[PDB]
Amino acid sequence: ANYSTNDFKPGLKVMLDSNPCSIMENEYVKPGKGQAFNRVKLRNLKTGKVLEKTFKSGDTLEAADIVEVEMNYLYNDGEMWHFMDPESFEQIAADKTAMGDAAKWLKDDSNETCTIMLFNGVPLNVNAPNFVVLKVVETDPGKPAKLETGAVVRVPLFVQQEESVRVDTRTGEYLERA
Ligand SMILES: [Cl-]
Repeated sequence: ANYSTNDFKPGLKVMLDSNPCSIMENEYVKPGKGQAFNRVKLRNLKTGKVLEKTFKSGDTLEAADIVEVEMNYLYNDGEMWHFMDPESFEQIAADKTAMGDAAKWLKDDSNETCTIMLFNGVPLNVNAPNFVVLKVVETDPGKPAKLETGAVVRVPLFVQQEESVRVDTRTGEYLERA
């Protein structure tokens, strides 16, 4: 940190063209003859895009200050989502962009444990738990259903308002009755 091609490993957090990246794939190439080099697959952490780059040995990459933390959700005010560390009791706030898709899965007062990716101490991405239990607020007698967070999902015809369902947040899909 600085890192050289020798350091490259899967999941390594590096800066590339002024963007924090995570190394997905690293492959060693020993040419005959000549300097060995690395072909690396990188995920851009701000964009989610995947990059393919070749690094000659002797190439250098600055480390990116990327850390992932588990934190409990407290509340949001429509613009900032607030989390507390259950051991440290330090608080951090994430904005709408950092929350992304996770905001629609977090119930008021749920206290869900979330995974927060921090870039230079600032939340960059947030992930909700894989599965959450949310109440159906709007649905008529599958069929569309509006959950209490405003998220919309398809539920079986038998589900009724004020009933609760378990949802897979990765796919945004109903899983089962709650
Ligand atoms: Cl369904």
